[PDB]
Amino acid sequence: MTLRAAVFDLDGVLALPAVFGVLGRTEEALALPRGLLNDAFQKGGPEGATTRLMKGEITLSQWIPLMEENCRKCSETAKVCLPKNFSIKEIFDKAISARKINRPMLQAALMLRKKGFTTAILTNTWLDDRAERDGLAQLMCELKMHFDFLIESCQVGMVKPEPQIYKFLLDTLKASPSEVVFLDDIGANLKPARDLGMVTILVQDTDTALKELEKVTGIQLLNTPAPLPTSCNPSDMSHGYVTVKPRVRLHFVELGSGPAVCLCHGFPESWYSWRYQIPALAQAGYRVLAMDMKGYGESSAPPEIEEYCMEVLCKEMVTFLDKLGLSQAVFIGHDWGGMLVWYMALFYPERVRAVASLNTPFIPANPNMSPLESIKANPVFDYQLYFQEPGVAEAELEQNLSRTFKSLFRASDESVLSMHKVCEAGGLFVNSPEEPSLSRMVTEEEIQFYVQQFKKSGFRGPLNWYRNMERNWKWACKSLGRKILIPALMVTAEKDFVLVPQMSQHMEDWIPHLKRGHIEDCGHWTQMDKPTEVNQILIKWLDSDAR
Amino acid sequence: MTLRAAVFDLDGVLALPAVFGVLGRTEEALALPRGLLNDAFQKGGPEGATTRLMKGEITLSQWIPLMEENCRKCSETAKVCLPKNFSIKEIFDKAISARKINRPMLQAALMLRKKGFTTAILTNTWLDDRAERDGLAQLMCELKMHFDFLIESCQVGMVKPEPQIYKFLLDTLKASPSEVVFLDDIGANLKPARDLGMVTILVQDTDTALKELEKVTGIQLLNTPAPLPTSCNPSDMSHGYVTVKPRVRLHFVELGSGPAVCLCHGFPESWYSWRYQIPALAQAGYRVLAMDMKGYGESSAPPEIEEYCMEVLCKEMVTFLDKLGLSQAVFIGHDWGGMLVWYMALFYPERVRAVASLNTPFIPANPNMSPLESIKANPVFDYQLYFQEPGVAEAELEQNLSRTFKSLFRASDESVLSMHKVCEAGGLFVNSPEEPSLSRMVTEEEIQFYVQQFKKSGFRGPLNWYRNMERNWKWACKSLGRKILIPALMVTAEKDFVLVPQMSQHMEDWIPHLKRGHIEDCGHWTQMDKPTEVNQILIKWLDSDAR
Ligand SMILES: CCC(=O)N1CCC(NC(=O)Nc2ccc(OC(F)(F)F)cc2)CC1
Ligand SMILES: CCC(=O)N1CCC(NC(=O)Nc2ccc(OC(F)(F)F)cc2)CC1
Ligand SMILES: [Mg+2]
Ligand SMILES: [Mg+2]
Repeated sequence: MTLRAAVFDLDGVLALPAVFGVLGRTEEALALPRGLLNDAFQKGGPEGATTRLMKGEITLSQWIPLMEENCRKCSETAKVCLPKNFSIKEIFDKAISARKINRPMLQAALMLRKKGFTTAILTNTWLDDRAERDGLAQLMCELKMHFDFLIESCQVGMVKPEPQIYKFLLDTLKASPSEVVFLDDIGANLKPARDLGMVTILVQDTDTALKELEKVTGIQLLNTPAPLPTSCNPSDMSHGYVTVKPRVRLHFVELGSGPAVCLCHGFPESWYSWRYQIPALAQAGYRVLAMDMKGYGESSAPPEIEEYCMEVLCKEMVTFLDKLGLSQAVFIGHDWGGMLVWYMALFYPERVRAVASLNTPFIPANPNMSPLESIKANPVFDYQLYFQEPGVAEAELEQNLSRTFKSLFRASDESVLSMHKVCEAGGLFVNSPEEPSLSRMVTEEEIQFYVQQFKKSGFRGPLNWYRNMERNWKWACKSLGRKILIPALMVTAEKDFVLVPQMSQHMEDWIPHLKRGHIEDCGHWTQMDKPTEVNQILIKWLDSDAR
Repeated sequence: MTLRAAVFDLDGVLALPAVFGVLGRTEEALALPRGLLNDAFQKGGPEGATTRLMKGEITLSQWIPLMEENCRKCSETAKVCLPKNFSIKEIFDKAISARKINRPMLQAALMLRKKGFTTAILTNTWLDDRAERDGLAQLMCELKMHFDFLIESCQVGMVKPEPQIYKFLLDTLKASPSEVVFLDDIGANLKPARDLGMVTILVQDTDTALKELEKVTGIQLLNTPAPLPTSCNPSDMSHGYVTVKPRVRLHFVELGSGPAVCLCHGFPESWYSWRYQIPALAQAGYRVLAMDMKGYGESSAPPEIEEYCMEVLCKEMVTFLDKLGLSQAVFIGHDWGGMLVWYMALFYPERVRAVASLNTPFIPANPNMSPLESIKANPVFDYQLYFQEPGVAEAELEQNLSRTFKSLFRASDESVLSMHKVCEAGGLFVNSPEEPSLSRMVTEEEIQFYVQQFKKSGFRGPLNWYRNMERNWKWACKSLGRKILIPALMVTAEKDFVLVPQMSQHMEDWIPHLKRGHIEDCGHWTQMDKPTEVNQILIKWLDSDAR
């Protein structure tokens, strides 16, 4: 009163259904004396097998037989048989995976952390060495990244409801009994909290629990809006660096395990533009590698225009796989990244497990008509022309990097950048403000992140991507006999007024088994505009087509 | 005359059995008119489906039906039926995977490169988009890393035996017809080489081919000794960096895909100490992550002694997985790394898919007797005592880093470092030479690599590993109730006179399903002493126990 810390039980609070509640169904299922299992589990109390397990004295595999023993003699003093195929191991395997994250609680945890609460899990638990231990390990990873602390009984050598562990909790939280909330499904584990003077909640059904927590903290926790996906903190990410050419080195951030997925951002962005997708796809069972594309961030940024034609760009990505020892990867790209991704499927399909683009359609080059012509053809591409002259587009873009991104990164219903008559107007920003408002799509902090990156090498490199029209076209014409017959998803964005969804309308001709996806009310900056639906669409497709 | 370049055909030279020789067996198998298939394949010559495919005009999946068509009309003008279940796709899938690397040829390539030949593959081949394309992709990766150039018909848009492609070959090799050798299974593809004035070899059986090559180059290629495994070039590796604590960042090198395998080196080494294992395990189907352990290389090296007790070391590696999104990894370690690896299995088994140590046994702490005592107990551990006093062991080790490694890294039958009476002698090197000879185990270059790394942070950090005896013991005693019941391999080295194989003799008591492995004539520096047998033993065990 008032609080600034929130502590969560695992079994039956952050994870449901609890293992003790499978313990119980088992009895009913097999017509066992009510509580037989539980008798054998709690057996010996503080000096028995189960407690030793929770303190890390012995392992779960070690405990299994001691439990089965106790079940014998619990069922001896009760005078009853034991079923043909009785396995404490099978019962506990089922229970342990049956248990999933309790989403609303986790969200509640997130909320409170977001408003500056120190969050911690206090959980009686064991050193798991069963052959199927990896599942609980996954669970525990997913959770722990969202908390300041994961205090586990077997790691600390103390157990709930033993006071020592609470003194240790307070100790770890650098906070006082009256500044802390502790929720648990077990009254016994609450009484101690109380005696130090802690706010406590007996977590029965989750919704009432949240009601108490809501009240006593004064923050809306129930019924609050759909929260964004998890976003990366750059300094907590694995940063990878692969040189692919004497003086070109590509950097990327990597997270997760399973089939390699290579994310490729558009102009003028950064691996950070995939912050919402990195955790989600990792969590869905993949190994995300989010690029700094050539010209950006910590990836190299050589001046020469040719060093950014699609061909050299693509060979380089091949090399990238080569040097990481990856025979393939599923390639997902957006804006410029999309185009490349398609051209990877067209030229190196043996290396592409699957291809995917957000917004960017696949258009075949017109062998007759040039591309400078084809671009002047549609007025909404005028900005492309303005970018041709080395040095002009950079001067403007670099002059106030904050202004620039603040001006670029806006939701469909927010715009400040018309894209037509830019050459004539004489600037991308000729008639946009010096200090633009902050979009709904990005915290001030997220903008500053991009500003830092772009101080490294400016816009020369990025703008060169637009400066190989004639070359890319010539190269592209080599592929005019081919089709894309590998798994490909196309993902159009209703309100992207430059990569318009109609531009993809014939893509099936060259990509006949193409699968589509589409986002209402979503602008050009797909990833940060609609991160949830992007994750849903992509994860879905990955699972269906990348296995 | 004399040559300095060697060019290899793929199908039927670097890879056997050739696809054309499965083409043939098929005919016999199904009682087809001799050459029916081949007629339909070569059909249309330079203007037919097959050539278009080799030039990259169309894809393999695109070609499949045109081929089946030609087979129809080849078998129409021949007046014959076609089998119930006729599939050009099935025949070519079988053939394409049936084909493996022809080892002796590849070795021959390696040799010649090792003596300063420019090596290249010139191969008629296709853009592979079949659903089972990944296999050929793997093959092609394995090969290409060992060559200066992989010139592929469909990538270049030219084909063997068209002169253009040879002009392009010479062009790419920056060399002249008379400085080049070209081997092929097809006479037609040789005649052109000849006309420019190239040395050529009709590759029939591999051994005669090598005989001609041997002669005309003047280097022994047949019958030469067992060549070492592939070693890493550090600048061609993916370098990863993960901060795990405010001012500690761990670096590692990463290669391959599949189940994560985390390599952990000993004192005083580097991820480079696994150079022979990195490629091999990657090639065997794994994702190697070779560490710079805390205190070494590009990993951080904080001064405090406590920052290197096993516990903080282990939590850090847990964090390491956490931040890379890996729920588990198989941990393999050597020397000090081994010990840690065991203590990871003991404390965090949910995170260890499997454990493995080279030389380092698992010994449980003696709860009664201290560890400083236990160490003075055996004379061959005297060096450990000498390392206790901060600053003394460093001064010696850092004074001439070349001398130091040159003195440390020696095969069993080479030694210059006795390890007993070091305190009394007053130095590790008190009676070893200023300029030691180069071991058989390491090129001058490989030594300099270590010297560079150790200029970063000296030996303070590394020596601290030896300086937490009392702490590690106290921690270790918490685990005295446990056993290791997860897959564990122990790998003893006959002639390691400090981590002696007998020291492991009771390990089965605490690790009951423990699997062993053993290396004759192999010293302390296992990895570089016996890299082949190490790869064989570890890959074997990984495949049996890490799946
Ligand atoms: C067929 C069209 C195609 O594949 N293209 C590749 C990707 C496409 N991308 C862009 O132009 N992106 C973009 C356009 C404008 C923009 O804002 C600003 F920079 F202000 F012009 C930011 C990004 C350029 C054309
Ligand atoms: C139970 C023994 C054990 O687990 N230990 C962990 C690993 C072991 N390692 C070493 O002492 N390695 C080693 C010893 C000596 C050495 O050469 C030199 F540094 F000169 F002394 C280089 C390396 C130290 C003791
Ligand atoms: Mg609970
Ligand atoms: Mg051939």
